[PDB]
Amino acid sequence: TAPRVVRDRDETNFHEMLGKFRFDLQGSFKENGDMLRDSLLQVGRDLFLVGWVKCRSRFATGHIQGDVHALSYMRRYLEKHVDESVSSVRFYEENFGMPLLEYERLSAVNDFRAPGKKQQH
Amino acid sequence: IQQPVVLRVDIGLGDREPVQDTTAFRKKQEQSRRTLQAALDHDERLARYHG
Amino acid sequence: YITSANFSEPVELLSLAEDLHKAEIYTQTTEKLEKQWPAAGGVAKGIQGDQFFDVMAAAVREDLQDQSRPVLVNELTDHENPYCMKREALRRLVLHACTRNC
Amino acid sequence: KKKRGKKEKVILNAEQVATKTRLPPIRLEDRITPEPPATVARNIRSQISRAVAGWKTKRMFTYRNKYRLRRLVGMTHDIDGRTFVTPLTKLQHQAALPRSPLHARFDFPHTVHYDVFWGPPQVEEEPNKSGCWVSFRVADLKLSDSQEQRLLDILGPERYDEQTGVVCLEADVFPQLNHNAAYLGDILQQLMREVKK
Amino acid sequence: PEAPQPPAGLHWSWWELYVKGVNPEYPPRQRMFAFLTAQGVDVLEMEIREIEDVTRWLEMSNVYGEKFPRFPYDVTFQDKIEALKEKYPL
Amino acid sequence: LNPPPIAFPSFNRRCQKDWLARRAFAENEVNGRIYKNVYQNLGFKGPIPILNKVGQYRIRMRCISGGYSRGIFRFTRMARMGMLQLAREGWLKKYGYRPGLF
Amino acid sequence: AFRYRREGQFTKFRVHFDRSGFRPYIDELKWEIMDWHYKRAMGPQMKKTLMSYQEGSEKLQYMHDLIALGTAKAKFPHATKRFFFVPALPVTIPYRRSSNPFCLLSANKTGWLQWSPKQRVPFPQPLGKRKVGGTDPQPPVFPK
RNA sequence: UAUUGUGUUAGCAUGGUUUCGAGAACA
Repeated sequence: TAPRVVRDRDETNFHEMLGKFRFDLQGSFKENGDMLRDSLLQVGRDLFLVGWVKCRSRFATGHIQGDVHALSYMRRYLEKHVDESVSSVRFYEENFGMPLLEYERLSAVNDFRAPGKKQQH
Repeated sequence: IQQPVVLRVDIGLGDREPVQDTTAFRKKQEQSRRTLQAALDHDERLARYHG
Repeated sequence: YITSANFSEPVELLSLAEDLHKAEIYTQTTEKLEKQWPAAGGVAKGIQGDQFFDVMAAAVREDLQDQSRPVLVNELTDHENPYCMKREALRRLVLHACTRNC
Repeated sequence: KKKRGKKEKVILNAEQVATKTRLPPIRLEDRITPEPPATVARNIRSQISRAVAGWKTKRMFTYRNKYRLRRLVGMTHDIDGRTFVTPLTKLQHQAALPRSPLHARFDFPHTVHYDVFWGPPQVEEEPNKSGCWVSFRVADLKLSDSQEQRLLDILGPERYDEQTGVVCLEADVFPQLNHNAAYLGDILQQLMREVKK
Repeated sequence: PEAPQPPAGLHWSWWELYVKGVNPEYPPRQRMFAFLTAQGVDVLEMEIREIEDVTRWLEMSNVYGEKFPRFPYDVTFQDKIEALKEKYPL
Repeated sequence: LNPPPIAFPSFNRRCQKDWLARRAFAENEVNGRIYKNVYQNLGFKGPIPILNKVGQYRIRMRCISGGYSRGIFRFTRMARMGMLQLAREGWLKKYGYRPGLF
Repeated sequence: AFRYRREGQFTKFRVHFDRSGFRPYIDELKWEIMDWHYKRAMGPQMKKTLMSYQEGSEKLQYMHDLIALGTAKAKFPHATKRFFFVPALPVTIPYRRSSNPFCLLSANKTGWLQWSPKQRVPFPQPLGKRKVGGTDPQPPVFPK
């Protein structure tokens, strides 16, 4: 687990680093956010996403991790290239350069609560 | 200072009619085989590399 | 890298002058030969006629192309189709150091 | 706990002399070789004599009755060296072949169709890729009234379409494409020889 | 060290290496090549399934000794050698 | 821990015995038709004891990544666990396998 | 009535395996899965042996050319590189010599193919946290 | 184109993969 202090430069290692994404969406969505979740999953597979994501009617956040260069494209896609209406984009934290990764597969957390408890809640 | 090859010889042509499979070619093969065995005799980090 | 035949620099030198540079020479030679050695008509019609001056001219072109086929160093398949030789030449160079992501 | 209690070798008496001295009986592993023609005939003679000895079954007499039926209608090889000519070889001898590409063999339109498989290098060959058939229209082919009827009778109504009026002849009795293709061209010429009579 | 491979057309033939037993390094096959070659049989043009079948008998009759040539239908080991020779003359 | 290496099955005496009968039947397949032809011509029905040990029906389905002789299909040639491991390792995608549909 | 959504229903439950356009897939995978392990175990090993003796590696190749062709066609002076050895492995898949001019292996005149020293897109991509079988030489250990 | 033993005590209370039975997923 050698840090970037060993010899990363602009020759060949400039595109050999990992990190975490930074995004926090907020605003109303069509139906219950089904369109946004489906669109994000298809694009995420092409970029070989590892982290997870959360989608809902209003709340939309998550933690996405991957390559330093791969995540750069997603920043522009999820800021202007949005078919739905977006109010504003927030940020929580970011970090570039880290040995190995935490997650292994891309998945979206969905509300699988039973319908019986929905009325009580 | 830096050019390894003076020029190119890319000319469209076939080849000669005779085949290099005469008795002279076969006889020369035995001579080129003795040097291989003689070199392998002087064992220097080469005997195991080939075998 | 004690030896001079295994460094990163020499590998690139032989990957351009023998893979792409040699492929272009064969490509132009094949096209040039067809211009100076035409046929009576369509290639399909020439086989159904069994006429002279067509079987002879075609045979000469086959030997000329075979003798004008450079031997690739990096590639050992030794493809005979000029279209495939150029297509595969770029794939080897692109996969060496061209890409920057998965 | 179980399936572990061993037993001593009780086979030690001097009376058991004929043991561990010869190879065991024929094993299934040695059956790879084929049976010679001398042994196959021997079993037929041994079994035929046992059945007639009195070993009869309820389902044995019924089989004989069916065989006797084919004798009356005349579908048996029963007669109250030879060197014959096979039908395939006979057709080869009688065949007018063309003398070079510029000579027309047939004198009527005909279409030849065949399926050719192309793709990446497959480890195994794809079957059902050796079909060859020929089609021709009876209306275009000029023939007499008697000759026209015989053409459809030999091939039957299955190989004839009443809507358009075309006859399709399919031949596929060989695995190879080249072998099958040549076979179709031989039978086609023979058909016309008998039709015109 | 290693023998050459002068095939027809190309310059490499894996079939001759396997039958000779030089590449596989199989002692049972190496001794089999010198035996069939002396008998006068075209081993170079034999099927893959038949070469191994004959080689199995040579090793089986060697370790246990030449004392169990038994075969189904009362067949001797010499009959197979003679039969194969006719189909593969020299 | 470490899922099995699906390319090389473990040892199994029963599994090897099934393949042994296949070779015996193939060589004796010609003799099987001769026995039926002689009886048909003579018009007599009789048994063929020699076909018991070299019969086609002696062989049955078996699992290649296994050794059980039940629960094997002609399409997959694998047991319940054999297909699950093969499909979950990412090997059937190239062969048109979409698990999305039920 | 959904026509496109119900496509292929007829040839799913009312068709025989031998009377359909579907081709088998087990035959191809038989020779494909086995070859993957061969290149993995023998891949690094072949490269290690080639790089074991850095200098004096071209002497053996130069002498060999004097016996096959006699005259060294690729001869060059001392101030020029001879060649670069590429670690290659033999072909084990019994491919058929098809007549496809656009094929990548039909025109193969040798029994050796190049091996990629580095790959960024592993073919055996897992669908989860499961690992690839036969990729753990060292035995495991338990806390005990 | 076959080739590195054991279809045997010992899995709920130390087990890797899979799964039945009960419970949960909200700001």
